[PDB]
Amino acid sequence: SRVGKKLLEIPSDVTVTLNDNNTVAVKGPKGELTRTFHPDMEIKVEDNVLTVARPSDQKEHRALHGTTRSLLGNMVEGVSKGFERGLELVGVGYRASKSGNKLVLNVGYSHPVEIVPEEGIEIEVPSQTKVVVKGTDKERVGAIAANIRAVRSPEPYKGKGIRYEGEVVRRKEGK
Amino acid sequence: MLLPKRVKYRREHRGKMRGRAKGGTEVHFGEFGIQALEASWITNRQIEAARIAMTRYMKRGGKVWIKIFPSKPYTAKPLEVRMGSGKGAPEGWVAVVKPGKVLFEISGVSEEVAREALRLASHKLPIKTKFVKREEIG
Amino acid sequence: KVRPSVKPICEKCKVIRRKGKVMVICENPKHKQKQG
Amino acid sequence: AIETKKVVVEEIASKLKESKSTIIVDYRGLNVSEVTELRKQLREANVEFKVYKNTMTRRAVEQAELNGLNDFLTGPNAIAFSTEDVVAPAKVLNDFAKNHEALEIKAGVIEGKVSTVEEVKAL
RNA sequence: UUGGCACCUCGAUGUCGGCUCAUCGCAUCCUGGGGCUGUAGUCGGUCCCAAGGGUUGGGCUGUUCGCCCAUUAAAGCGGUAC
RNA sequence: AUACGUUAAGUGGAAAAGGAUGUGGAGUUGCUUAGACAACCAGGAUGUUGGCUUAGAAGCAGCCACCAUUUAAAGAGUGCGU
RNA sequence: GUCUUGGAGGUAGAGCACUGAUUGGACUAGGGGCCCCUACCGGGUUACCGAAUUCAGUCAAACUCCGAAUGCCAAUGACUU
Ligand SMILES: [Mg+2]
Ligand SMILES: [Mg+2]
Ligand SMILES: [Mg+2]
Ligand SMILES: [Mg+2]
Ligand SMILES: [Mg+2]
Ligand SMILES: [Mg+2]
Ligand SMILES: [Mg+2]
Ligand SMILES: [Mg+2]
Ligand SMILES: [Mg+2]
Ligand SMILES: [Zn+2]
Repeated sequence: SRVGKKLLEIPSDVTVTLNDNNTVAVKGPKGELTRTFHPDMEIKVEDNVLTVARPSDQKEHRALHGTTRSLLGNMVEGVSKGFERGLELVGVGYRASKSGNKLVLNVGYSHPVEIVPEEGIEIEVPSQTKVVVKGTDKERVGAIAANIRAVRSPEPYKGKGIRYEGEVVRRKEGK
Repeated sequence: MLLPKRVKYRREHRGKMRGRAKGGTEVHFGEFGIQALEASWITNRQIEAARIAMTRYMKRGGKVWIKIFPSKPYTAKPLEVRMGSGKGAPEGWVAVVKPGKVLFEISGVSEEVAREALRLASHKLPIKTKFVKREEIG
Repeated sequence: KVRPSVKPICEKCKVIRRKGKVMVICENPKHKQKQG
Repeated sequence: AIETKKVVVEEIASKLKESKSTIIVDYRGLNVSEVTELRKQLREANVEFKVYKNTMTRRAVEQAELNGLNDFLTGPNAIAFSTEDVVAPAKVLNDFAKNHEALEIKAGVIEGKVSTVEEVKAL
């Protein structure tokens, strides 16, 4: 069918304030988000009514009319409750640990490795072999999790290193 | 290897190759066939190569019909020699093909399998082709 | 894997365009190929 | 949509004879479980359990031109057809009890069908 | 490269090897970064980006070629009137 | 300058076999509110792995045209496989 | 020079009537090979070679039953030079 036509509701706590130049922001029970959008692309909001008005049908218009809606849904969802993603740490003795606000890890490397986050993204190590990112912006926590995972990608012959919270990895064999 | 059993002359002009084909532009010995689109020569061995490939791909249920046949010979001088003093020696055999000709015809298998076989044979010929099937109205 | 003639191999390969180039991605990494 | 009318009027003759009928939840149904249920039919009521499963709710809303104005809450919902062509479910009610209380496919949304205007509390 | 043609030069455009001095291309020999692997690891194979710098001493032959000895991270291929 | 179309590559301002959900026209044509294609919930067997050979080959050692019934479909196996 | 009219000639193209080349069917005594038994008869085949012959289908600078446009040679009139 078409994603640029699904209407977005607005929970009571969500107080979105439309502003000119498509510079709309949002306020909710977990903080603040804001993004400016394409100028000609039309957006108007009524209570629980997100009118993604599309101009004349073109290529770029057919693209933005969906992308803007998707991002708006993501934004309201985040400011409602935010997102997160776990990180598996398989290892054979690898293990992580918190420190102050930053995060350190001890993979088989010859020295500790550390990662520090920015604001709005809290890292948490519930178990010393499991990590969970957490924050409001979906793409931002995605980026942080990607940075972390990029330290030690999983290994084919034996699942080893960081790993997204549940995903199939290929598996060859040596002899 | 196709070649005549005896010829009148052994050396012979090359001649021009303009204009559409005289005749033989309609498949009538089968169901499908490839039709040329631009003039060229077809070497004695290109034909048999395409034929062997095509007949191997098929499950031998169908049959083939090599329409054209190399008759004109063409010469070539020895290597590293100046120009003049006698035409060269006959070398091989070709067959001119003006656009509109129908080179191969197949009959005895399904449509799509013949289409696949003909496509596979096309990649061995120096020209561009087109898949055409039997005119039902004649 | 790079070549001027890219086309699917398995049944679940796919064809896309990135930065004006033609690409093919699939699960089996051996199928991954890019034109030019 | 040629034979849609055909079968939606054909089911009239098969629905008008009996008094009671019955419905079954559609999904979460193993076809090993479906064939076990079919063989259970073959020993109890051969094919009388309507295993016709190629129908859109229009089937029942156009079979409802006479009576049975209840599929509106079952049509747009999991549906596995059946009927009780023989006398009132003094037997097939407990049959269905033992065949869907914990068996091949769940009971779930099942409410049976119309004997009279009623839907539930059959015996 | 081996050739084909004979457009300039016959009131003169002096050959091949070596020495001194170099410079450019990249279709990369080394070092830098990667994909796939019939990549366990250490070695590899193949392909992609990359021209910054580096890229040997002898024996035998007039020799370029070539073979051999001993090393090196490596002992690159070509143009500039070979 | 006027009017109507096309291209997003600096094509314009260099080349082919071949490859491609680029894009504009012209068509041909199937399915479809009796509801299409997605996506999500379901399932995908019975003398039946049947007369099978290599340990089950119980899905593909590979011979049966490894068929016919229970229906709603199940190919007694699409592929992954094992 | 142009308009009108009359000629000679076998190119482009076409075609298979002649001469060569050539594809696929029909049909073959003559059987070649298998054989039945063939020592020899006679017979299925002949995988015919089935030769022609026939049915369709493609080619030609030194093939032609056909055959232009142009060009060439004249005429008697006209209009220009
Ligand atoms: Mg003809
Ligand atoms: Mg290839
Ligand atoms: Mg001088
Ligand atoms: Mg390069
Ligand atoms: Mg020199
Ligand atoms: Mg030179
Ligand atoms: Mg350009
Ligand atoms: Mg001619
Ligand atoms: Mg002639
Ligand atoms: Zn693939």
